[PDB]
Amino acid sequence: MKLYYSPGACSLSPHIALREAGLNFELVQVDLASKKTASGQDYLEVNPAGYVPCLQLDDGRTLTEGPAIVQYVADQVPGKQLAPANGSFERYHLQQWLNFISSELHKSFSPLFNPASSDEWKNAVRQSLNTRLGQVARQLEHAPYLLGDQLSVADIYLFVVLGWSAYVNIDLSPWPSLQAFQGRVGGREAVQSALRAEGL
Amino acid sequence: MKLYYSPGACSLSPHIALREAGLNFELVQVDLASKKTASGQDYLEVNPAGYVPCLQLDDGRTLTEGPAIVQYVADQVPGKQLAPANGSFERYHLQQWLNFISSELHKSFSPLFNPASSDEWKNAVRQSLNTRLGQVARQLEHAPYLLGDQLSVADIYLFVVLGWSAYVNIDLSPWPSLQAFQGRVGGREAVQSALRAEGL
Ligand SMILES: N[C@@H](CCC(=O)N[C@@H](CS)C(=O)NCC(=O)O)C(=O)O
Ligand SMILES: N[C@@H](CCC(=O)N[C@@H](CS)C(=O)NCC(=O)O)C(=O)O
Ligand SMILES: O=C(O)/C(O)=C/C=C/C(=O)c1ccccc1
Ligand SMILES: O=C(O)/C(O)=C/C=C/C(=O)c1ccccc1
Repeated sequence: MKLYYSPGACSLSPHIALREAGLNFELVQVDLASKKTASGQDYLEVNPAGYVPCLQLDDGRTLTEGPAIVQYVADQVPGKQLAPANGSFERYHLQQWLNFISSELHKSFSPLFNPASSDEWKNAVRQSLNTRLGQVARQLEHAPYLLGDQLSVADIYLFVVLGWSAYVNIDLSPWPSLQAFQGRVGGREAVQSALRAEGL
Repeated sequence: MKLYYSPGACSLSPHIALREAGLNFELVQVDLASKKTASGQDYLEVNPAGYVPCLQLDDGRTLTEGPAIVQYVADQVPGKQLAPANGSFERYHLQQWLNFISSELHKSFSPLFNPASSDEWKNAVRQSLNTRLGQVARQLEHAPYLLGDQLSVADIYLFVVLGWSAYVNIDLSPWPSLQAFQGRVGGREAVQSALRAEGL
């Protein structure tokens, strides 16, 4: 099993998930520019859209999109309880949060990283983010994790996205529950092992 | 079961899925400007983020995010095969496609429907879409649907987002396989019933 990744990128979410699952896998780094792997192979042969993550199975079969990948990972080690059982209502609730993180958080961070983007663009996105962060913050007043008392792959994804705040000049202090969350997920061994393996 | 919708918005996706599934439900229109439902209820009481779709279950529980909703819907009628079975590889592959449509397609249409979006934002997004729609056109070149020969809720979601192109002046002429896909899906009785039901 292979995870195509780039240090600090959103591929850190499946990376943390794999560790939390206690699975073994190979990291393959990708040059996000020439779209070539560390071993000099063409990545657009693996993922046509040219982004990370991509999970490749022993099979040769592949999966892209974080929310899909992290669900595949969790379902390999149900004992770890990293996602609700499929067919339970809480699994749809997991998927809801995964899509929220991806479409409402992650995609809003994207143009803040972009040097080309105007200041009128960035400021509109920053206002939307503040609002969406407020919503996530309120959720994390109810319980230490997005779905309650057990860590799920949705918390892992959220931890990764929130960790980008430092690079786009977002202070998380206005939301005590988001800082409490960061701290709580930040100090897990699997998470640390993942940051270490990525040089962070 | 209630579906909160706005005519022609992304909620048309669960709408079509519900009809494909043959399920009983009540459409509840939402004024996206004033954020009031048809009954005059404050819609933020229902979805804290303020957007459609939202699925309200018989028992009062709610689900947001298109990709979560359409999976719940499909899982209600497994005989109809609107999604591959949970735990199968092809179900992760559906979630990949659903997250792709949401984060890579839908979210890039969003600024185009905005008057207050700068022409810089719009030009960038149109370019992202040109590339991303190319990837989907290639996917739909030698197979009728996203997952192969079987229509799924991913195809329904794609069909709805593609339908937005006329309203924001996106020409799909460079992608004949996408127009072919539109005619393949748009010709289904549940799709045409939903269009009619939304007053379109
Ligand atoms: N929709 C994709 C987005 C993946 C994505 O935005 N990956 C970024 C890193 S966080 C990337 O590889 N860079 C963008 C690119 O070069 O295309 C997903 O959720 O997996
Ligand atoms: N992340 C949400 C996005 C939903 C969404 O962007 N809905 C739009 C219509 S397509 C909407 O209700 N408009 C936003 C608003 O009215 O403020 C999802 O995938 O369901
Ligand atoms: O969301 C995007 O468009 C995107 O490419 C995000 C990438 C983020 C990073 O690679 C990254 C690396 C180190 C630290 C923070 C962020
Ligand atoms: O993508 C969005 O965030 C968004 O607000 C999409 C809106 C879709 C529509 O309401 C719509 C309605 C009729 C025709 C085309 C589009």
